[PDB]
Amino acid sequence: TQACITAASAVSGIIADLDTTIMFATAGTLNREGAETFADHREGILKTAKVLVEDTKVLVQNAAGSQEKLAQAAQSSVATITRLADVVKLGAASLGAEDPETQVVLINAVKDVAKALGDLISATKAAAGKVGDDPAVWQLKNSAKVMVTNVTSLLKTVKAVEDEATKGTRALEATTEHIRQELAVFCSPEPPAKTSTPEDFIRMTKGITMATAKAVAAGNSCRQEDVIATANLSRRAIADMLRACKEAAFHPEVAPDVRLRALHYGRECANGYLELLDHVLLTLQKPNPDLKQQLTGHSKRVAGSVTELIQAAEAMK
Repeated sequence: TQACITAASAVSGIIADLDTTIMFATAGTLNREGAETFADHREGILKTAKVLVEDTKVLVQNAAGSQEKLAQAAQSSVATITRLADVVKLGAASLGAEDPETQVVLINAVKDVAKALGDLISATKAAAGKVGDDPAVWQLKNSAKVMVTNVTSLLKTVKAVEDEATKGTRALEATTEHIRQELAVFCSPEPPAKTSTPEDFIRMTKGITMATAKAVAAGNSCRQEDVIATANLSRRAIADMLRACKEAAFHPEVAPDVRLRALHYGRECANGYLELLDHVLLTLQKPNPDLKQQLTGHSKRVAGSVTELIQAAEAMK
């Protein structure tokens, strides 16, 4: 009973503290710390949320029994919700001040958990030493279920957040695999489907310059939608370059040395591009000025291959 009253005051303070964070986020002022992303926080949030499910069962189990044991269950649960509140706050800030709507969704979800705990501890108080039949025992069982509805709703929100935060990343990863398959085909001993002209090869090679620019921009913006657009453009641009390269190089009128050079630098170009994309993926995970600046170097290395490719093309005609 005493622990329940002290627990209600503590939960009230926790909720009030989450309201403070909501206000920061609402004003567009809840900034990310350094180059943290949600990924830095998600594990601690999920782990702590699950301990809270154990704490729910313990509350229910201990309402009948010792005053001391009920007291212990209340105290334990409040420690857990305190931590959950604090880690969700830090996770919401990691989404960045440019995403205030999602920040507020996340904080509100844990605020809802806090309130449901307040109710649950209140129901355990109401049921303190009541017997099976008592309406208070029913009400405790019902409160504990609503508690878990709120906790699992938080966990579902956390999944939606992380899925939204990685939609481009996962698209970009799929693209690096598509490029690898394209390059394996390019390097294979089978001939191309047809021959093509040095001019077609040059135009497709020039497409790389554009796709490279797009990737560099996405790595600097860290906008998951730009990463998606980068994924799509990159897949097409590299596929097109490798196709035209091999089709142009295998044309009967091309000397074996000029072919050798074109094939060699087509691979060089694809690999340089994959290294740029791999850096974009690294940058997305720690989006600081440093990693973002390194995108330029990768782009130059790709550009160097583009130059070779274009000169190889010129030598074909």
